Amino acid sequence: GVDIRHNKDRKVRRKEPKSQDIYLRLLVKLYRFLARRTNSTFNQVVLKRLFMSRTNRPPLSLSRMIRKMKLPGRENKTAVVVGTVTDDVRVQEVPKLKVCALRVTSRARSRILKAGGKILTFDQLALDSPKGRGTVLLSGPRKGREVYRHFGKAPGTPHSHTKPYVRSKGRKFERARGRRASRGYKN
Amino acid sequence: PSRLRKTRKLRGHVSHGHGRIGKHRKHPGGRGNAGGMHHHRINFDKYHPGYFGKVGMRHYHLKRNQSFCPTVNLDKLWTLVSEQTRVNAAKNKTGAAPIIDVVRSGYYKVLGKGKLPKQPVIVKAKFFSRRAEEKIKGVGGACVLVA
Amino acid sequence: APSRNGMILKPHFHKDWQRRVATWFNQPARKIRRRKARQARARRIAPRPAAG
Amino acid sequence: AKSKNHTTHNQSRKWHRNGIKKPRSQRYESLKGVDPKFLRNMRFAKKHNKKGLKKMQANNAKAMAARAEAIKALVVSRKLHRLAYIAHPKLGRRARARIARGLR
Amino acid sequence: AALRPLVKPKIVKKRTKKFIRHQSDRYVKIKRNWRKPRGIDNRVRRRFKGQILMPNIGYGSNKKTKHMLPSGFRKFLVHNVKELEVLLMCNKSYCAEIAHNVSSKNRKAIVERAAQLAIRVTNPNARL
RNA sequence: GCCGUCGCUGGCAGUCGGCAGAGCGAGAAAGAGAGUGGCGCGGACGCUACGCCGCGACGAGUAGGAGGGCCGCUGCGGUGAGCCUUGAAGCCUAGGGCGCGGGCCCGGGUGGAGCCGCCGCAGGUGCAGAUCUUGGUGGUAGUAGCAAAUAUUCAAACGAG
RNA sequence: UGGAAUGCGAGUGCCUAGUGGGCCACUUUUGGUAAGCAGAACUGGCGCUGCGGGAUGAACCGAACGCCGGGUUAAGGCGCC
Ligand SMILES: [Mg+2]
Ligand SMILES: [Mg+2]
Ligand SMILES: [Mg+2]
Ligand SMILES: [Mg+2]
Ligand SMILES: [Mg+2]
Ligand SMILES: [Mg+2]
Ligand SMILES: [Mg+2]
Ligand SMILES: [Mg+2]
Ligand SMILES: [Mg+2]
Ligand SMILES: [Mg+2]
Ligand SMILES: [Mg+2]
Ligand SMILES: [Mg+2]
Ligand SMILES: [Mg+2]
Ligand SMILES: [Mg+2]
Ligand SMILES: [Mg+2]
Ligand SMILES: [Mg+2]
Ligand SMILES: [Mg+2]
Ligand SMILES: [Mg+2]
Ligand SMILES: [Mg+2]
Ligand SMILES: [Mg+2]
Ligand SMILES: [Mg+2]
Ligand SMILES: [Mg+2]
Ligand SMILES: [Mg+2]
Ligand SMILES: [Mg+2]
Ligand SMILES: [Mg+2]
Ligand SMILES: [Mg+2]
Repeated sequence: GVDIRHNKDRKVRRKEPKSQDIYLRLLVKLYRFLARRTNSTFNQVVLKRLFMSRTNRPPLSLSRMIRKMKLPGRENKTAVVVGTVTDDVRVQEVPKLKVCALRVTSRARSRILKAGGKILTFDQLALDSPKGRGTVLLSGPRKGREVYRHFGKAPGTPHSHTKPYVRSKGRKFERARGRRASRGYKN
Repeated sequence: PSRLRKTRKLRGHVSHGHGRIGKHRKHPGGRGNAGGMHHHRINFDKYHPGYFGKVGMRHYHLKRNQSFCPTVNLDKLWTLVSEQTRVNAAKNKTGAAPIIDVVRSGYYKVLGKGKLPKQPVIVKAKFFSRRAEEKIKGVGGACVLVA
Repeated sequence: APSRNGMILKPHFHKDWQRRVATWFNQPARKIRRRKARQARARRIAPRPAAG
Repeated sequence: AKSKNHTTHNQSRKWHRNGIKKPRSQRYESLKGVDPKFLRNMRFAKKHNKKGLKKMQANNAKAMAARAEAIKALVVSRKLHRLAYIAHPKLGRRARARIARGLR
Repeated sequence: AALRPLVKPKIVKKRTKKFIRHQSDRYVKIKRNWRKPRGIDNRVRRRFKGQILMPNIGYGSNKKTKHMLPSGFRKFLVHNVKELEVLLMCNKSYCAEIAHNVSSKNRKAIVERAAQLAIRVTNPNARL
């Protein structure tokens, strides 16, 4: 007998996409090869994000892509997101962008192209940037989901700003006892 | 579908996933929200603060149409008109400002979140926030109150 | 019994609700019946406007 | 009937399954709970930091010039050692050629 | 004089007896089909010495000789002549078994064609 | 030695062939680099990439969780130019086998009219128990027993008795 | 000169079942004449666990378990069984 624990032997991590999409799996075949046969860590990161689930691939808005592609030294670099590029109506002017994405919404496509930009697919990124050179890999906000408002210390604990689960919002819905000192206590 | 669910995997396993000791009994703890001020108090206090008690005034015969007031922030203001409306106004030299009628778009109050483009505009609305009025005035616009 | 975090729910199923379940399997049949009566009414009152 | 009352038996075994972890440490600790009067001034100190921005630029550039100026003005066995040298893929590259030339 | 396979390695079986179910010798209502004993006190489940044995992945067969017939081939059920021709290019590793519900008339053709293609048939002499 | 699990988030798209040139496992970064001046017609296998291959460690399990089932049952959409009176289902079998197993294949017999594989869909889908339901059958067992109220016998007849 | 040794990849988040009768031993220890009694601390067990030894045995001693061949052992043994 060997003195060892086995509860952590199996690592919980995706080796492939749960999706049965045949176009996504053709891109995984592509980047499985590039990640294996090139020393480029960029390929490994993209291969990993192709396995990732829907909530681990948040959409990247147009306004946020412009901000991150406007930092100094990022001129003529292709912005890359393994996800969806959504349009942002709060933007007034779109610059000339070169972007690679899994999906670009219909209105984001017109605005990027109308500014003189180029929209790639990941099979076109490989031919243009086999090792990922001259790229800017970008991610959407992962905690930008309604669930993360409900996580943390339970709402009924001191200095807990977690959001409760209420069927309705209003004066009659979880506001008397425990939420104001006038009714029992507050914390 | 039933073929993908636990029951098919729990065939032959005596207790069916509920244990040999505690068993699956009918209603231990009570039905529904029983015990909220009692044997279930920690769960309610921990996760539903405010649940018990009363706060604030009653209102009989509430009519939610009377308080109808959709709001729009300034950062979405120019989406209510066409794209050519903004560019034509931006490039024109006479200085004419376009009229944006938020009530026609279905909004009543205008709110101040956001920054406007450097472009005069005339905004019609039932209500304005203080900061919305100043931001509209900072670009050379004018606020118009409708009823 | 409540279990960890969740919503407090009050389903209104404390009466004999199964004695008063209204299904909608006759919905296509109603749509055909109402349509067949609009047409038969339009023919009857023609050339007066079918809408009314 | 009567039952057992209390025990901590088996409890340290449970606590150590996922380890008794020490509290997490971050380089910046929150200012919660510090003296309100002290904190009020620390916010006033931070608020007006930009007043002396130009002086810092002047002093920093002055210091850099002086710092650069001074710097610019300022600036086992013989057999086993020989063999370890020859076996070195780079250093012994020419020593190895001499043996090969000698051998032929 | 029968067709021979490309190789005939020794077939090693870890176990040749069947795993008979617990207490299935004592009752007729208990069939010998294996059922994993799950009673609390069950001494077979606890692997007491001298008791009925339990199947576990350790008894698994060598992958190289798994599903291999004693002749060295591997069977493949066929229902007609057309299904038989899939074994044209693997006639040295896979033999043909004709399904039970193929009439005596059709067995003659499947057996006749298999001989032409050098495919071995496990049950060629049936329904004559 | 073999089986599986886990790890290396390991290797393989280079099957780059006569429009040829076979290598990149080796102690120690980065090119089997490119140029400018001083006869035969030949060469195994592979790669369902959800595939295939290598190396190392590991393997107890109630309650309980999860995965994988080319495990099994009934029906529905597709498909198998599927099977079948030259014999379906079902059933039986000291016949031959396969799989760790759930199970399955084939042979022989009986049977007499329908049935199955594969990709998907669906579920009233898997029994040893519940003093479980209904039906059937045992040992007990040719056993307990055919004992309350006094009682029968002779001859003949019919009749197979 | 990543400022003791040694070993080891870590951090983090959601959802979550069963459990919430325990019992035993070395040592410490309360009540009790004591109890295979009742009640605590520490660690380890049995419970959930087979296997060699203690003839037999939940807990003792050795040792923890995929299916095998060879070798060698532990605790225990070597008149015969
Ligand atoms: Mg082991
Ligand atoms: Mg384990
Ligand atoms: Mg685990
Ligand atoms: Mg279990
Ligand atoms: Mg359960
Ligand atoms: Mg039970
Ligand atoms: Mg319970
Ligand atoms: Mg209990
Ligand atoms: Mg229940
Ligand atoms: Mg519960
Ligand atoms: Mg207790
Ligand atoms: Mg037990
Ligand atoms: Mg195990
Ligand atoms: Mg028999
Ligand atoms: Mg008939
Ligand atoms: Mg049904
Ligand atoms: Mg049954
Ligand atoms: Mg039964
Ligand atoms: Mg008698
Ligand atoms: Mg005690
Ligand atoms: Mg128990
Ligand atoms: Mg344990
Ligand atoms: Mg043990
Ligand atoms: Mg003894
Ligand atoms: Mg041995
Ligand atoms: Mg002895």
